[PDB]
Amino acid sequence: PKFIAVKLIPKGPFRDIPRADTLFGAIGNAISAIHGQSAVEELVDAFVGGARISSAFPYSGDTYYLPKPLSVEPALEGDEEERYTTAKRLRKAKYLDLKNFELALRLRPFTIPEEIPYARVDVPRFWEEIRFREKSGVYFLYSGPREVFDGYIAPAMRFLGDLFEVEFHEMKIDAPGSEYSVTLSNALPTKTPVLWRLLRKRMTFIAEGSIVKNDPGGMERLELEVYVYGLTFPLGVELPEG
Amino acid sequence: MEIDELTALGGLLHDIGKPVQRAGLYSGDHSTQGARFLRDLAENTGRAEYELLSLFSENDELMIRRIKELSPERFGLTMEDVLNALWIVYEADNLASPQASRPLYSVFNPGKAYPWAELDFEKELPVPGDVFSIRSQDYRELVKRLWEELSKAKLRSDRLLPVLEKYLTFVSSVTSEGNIISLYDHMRMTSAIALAMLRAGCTAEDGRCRKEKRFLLIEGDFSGIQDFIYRVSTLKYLRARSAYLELIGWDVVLEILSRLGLTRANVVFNAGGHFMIIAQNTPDAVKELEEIRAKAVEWLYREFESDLYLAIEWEPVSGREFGREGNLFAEARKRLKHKLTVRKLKRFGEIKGLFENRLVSLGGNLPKLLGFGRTAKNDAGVLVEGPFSGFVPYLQGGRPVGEQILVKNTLNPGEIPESAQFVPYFVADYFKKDPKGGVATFEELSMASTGTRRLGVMKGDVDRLGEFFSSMDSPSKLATASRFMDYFFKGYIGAIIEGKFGYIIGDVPSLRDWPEEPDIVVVYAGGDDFFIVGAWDQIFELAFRVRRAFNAYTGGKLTLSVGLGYFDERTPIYRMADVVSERLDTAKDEGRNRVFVVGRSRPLDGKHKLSYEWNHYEELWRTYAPRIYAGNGRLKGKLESKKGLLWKLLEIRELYVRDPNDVRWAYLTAYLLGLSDLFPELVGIDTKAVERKEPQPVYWVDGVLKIVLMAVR
Ligand code: NI
Repeated sequence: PKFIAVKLIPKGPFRDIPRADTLFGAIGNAISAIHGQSAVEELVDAFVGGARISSAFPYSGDTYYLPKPLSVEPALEGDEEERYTTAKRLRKAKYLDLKNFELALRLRPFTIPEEIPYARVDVPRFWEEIRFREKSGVYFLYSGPREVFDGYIAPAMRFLGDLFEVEFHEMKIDAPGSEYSVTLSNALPTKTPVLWRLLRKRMTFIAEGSIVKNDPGGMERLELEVYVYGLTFPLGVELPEG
Repeated sequence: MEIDELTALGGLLHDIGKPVQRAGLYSGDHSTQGARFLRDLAENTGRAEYELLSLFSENDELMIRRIKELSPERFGLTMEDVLNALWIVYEADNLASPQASRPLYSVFNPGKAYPWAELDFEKELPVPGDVFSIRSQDYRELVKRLWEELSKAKLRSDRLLPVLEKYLTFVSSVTSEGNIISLYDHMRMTSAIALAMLRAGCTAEDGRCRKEKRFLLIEGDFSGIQDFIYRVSTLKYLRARSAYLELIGWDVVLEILSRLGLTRANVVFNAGGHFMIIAQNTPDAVKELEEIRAKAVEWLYREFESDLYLAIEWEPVSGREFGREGNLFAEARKRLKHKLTVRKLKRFGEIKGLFENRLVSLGGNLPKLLGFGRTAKNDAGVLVEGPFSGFVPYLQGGRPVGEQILVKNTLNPGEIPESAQFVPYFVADYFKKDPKGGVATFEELSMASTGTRRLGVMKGDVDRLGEFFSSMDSPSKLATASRFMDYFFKGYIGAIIEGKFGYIIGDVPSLRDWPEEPDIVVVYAGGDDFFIVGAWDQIFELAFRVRRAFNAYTGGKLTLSVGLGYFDERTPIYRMADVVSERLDTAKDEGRNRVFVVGRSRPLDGKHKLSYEWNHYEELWRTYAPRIYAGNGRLKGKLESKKGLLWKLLEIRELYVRDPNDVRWAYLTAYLLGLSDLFPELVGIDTKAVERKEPQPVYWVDGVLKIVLMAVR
């Protein structure tokens, strides 16, 4: 499918890589600040009604990275002392570039990014930041109607901008047709998923790169009225027999 | 007696005829000579049941009469029973799997072999070496200690394994050349595979229980082990979390043993949060294994959320697949591995409710206890609970409480009740004690460090160990590799830290004289994966000590990779652990067999590695350290007042990092020390390195210089 990728060109160093649940959380707080609830209720209804945002991922120049789909982990074997080493470095790999990502979906042979454009420095006094290489920031994707991006997300991202700046482009991902899909957002599942890594936050999310069979995800409303983004960002993925 | 306990002891002594043949006591084949040993022994102390196990060394005419001769009624067994017990234990000896002097050939290096000595972690480090023909005198002194122990052993599997292990561990199961299997391992693996066929129901088969899938390979792996030990909120707490993950492990292993009617012999290995079990393929077993898996996952979810998991998968297996044809064993472990990697990708899938001070006293009471009792959960003095049973600490004066008694760091049952199942467990628990009886803390360890007060943190790993374990043909091979592997960490690391094996280790990089009570604290060692902390210079030295001994202990045929870090005493653990973990898998990534020694500037041309090949670093410390470092925190008298040079070199080397092809660095060094006769090796342009596209000698100096400078502040 083809997507609008909100690139965050970073005017200074970040504190985290923001997954979709906190991106949505900031987009909501910004809309609340600019417009108020009337829009936030329609921002939610737009998402429930079909629209989606992915987690945040690293980019570098014209190289967009994506989460390695966990579907490749059990299919790796599909030399002795060459199979051991690489197959562990594929199991360790968190991100792939778009070329290898599109190959990973079709369980074809694919390689790993040797260099990653971010670095977790933990400065002592302590916390940590994330230092971006040159023309290297973070992006996230948005699928859904244009009227709602021009309307709600783009103004909220601009407004959030005023630690970074915002440009965006079209972006195609060739994903095979399949009953199974990879979320590019951390999700709150409704069925029990296929393959996954749990993610603790207090909510148990399914991690970016987990595998689902027609799980839309879902949003959860609670009183502390704040909505928590747990929707899937599904892309067609092929599975091995297992 | 019952048919269950009899077959277990059956398989366990089938081949106790081998130690007595080679001693030359009763001058028959080991089959005959092993029967005369037990029937002999039964008569003495007058324990009738040994004369019943004697049949296991030996058209079945005489056998039925030699069994009829013995009252099967006197014990509680049928005759037609004991005939299966013999054929089962006969077949298992095939499934497990020449001169009367050939020693045990090391699993690590089948070209080397062990000197006949008995297992003792205190005494000496086993080193595969030169083949020495074993005397028949030595076997006779062994068999006499064997004799005296089995005299007092309470004839359950639990008391018998510890003496068979003590004595027959460094003994060739078969005396051909390049024979890898230890006797004790081949004994226990038959005692396992035999008992497996019994519970599998099958009988009077002479290939039903051989070409039919009547076995289960069980494997449990913990996932999130580091997420569960590290990532806290102090040192006392951290070891307390390590210890506790050990107990949870046993509690699930012991439960699986208990509820399938198996024995500790069926535990192929259990260390590093990994256990394997051989068992039956009955539908009751698979039911019981899903129950145990289910109840254990939940208990892990309620108590720790998703932090720590337990992936228990098993595979059905035929006798064929217990060894070689056309490899079928390592192939069938490979399909179980697969099943695990999928389950670890399905964390707490076994919980459909998912998608909708004791340990402080376990770190303070630590230095007075012998083990723990495994009672019910609701029981007095229960300190901590696992997913099945409560663990009551067992103090020196105290009385052991429970169905199983886990005893730490002995094979000698000692003063516990006859009716207590005996479960020995070992653990590398070395720690510096404070002036207060409690273990040393991160500031205490950081303060005893030579020069700069930093805390050394070292994280290690055995290289391509999954490959090695996957190379073993048979259960008995796998049993020996795993047992010996685990014993290096759980047994010998305690010693290496104390200073033992000084000869076998020898000259290593060091900054002070080794202390009598070293400022080191093991956090979690055991099979493959170890994590040690202490005074930074003591941790720096320990790193090479452990690597040498391990090189000795192995054929020089297995390698470590170690990640080292020196941090401020007030650094949070998860951050320290996070760094060395990163430095460690840098070491693994730049080829293997390397140590990450210090932080290092480098050109990013894809030609300069941060880690050192061990011998490369060891060769470098030899060359450069004596020229500049006096020892015990002082600098060579000559440089004392010329110390500024060492920084100016580090400054020089940095101008090489900026451009590795520019020659300017060799210009500069020559003026810098022009005494001149120090560092000849860096003033020149190495053209060997230009050919081999290798770095210039200057690129490596920092890994020695920066350490020396850390020790002289
Ligand atoms: Ni035999």
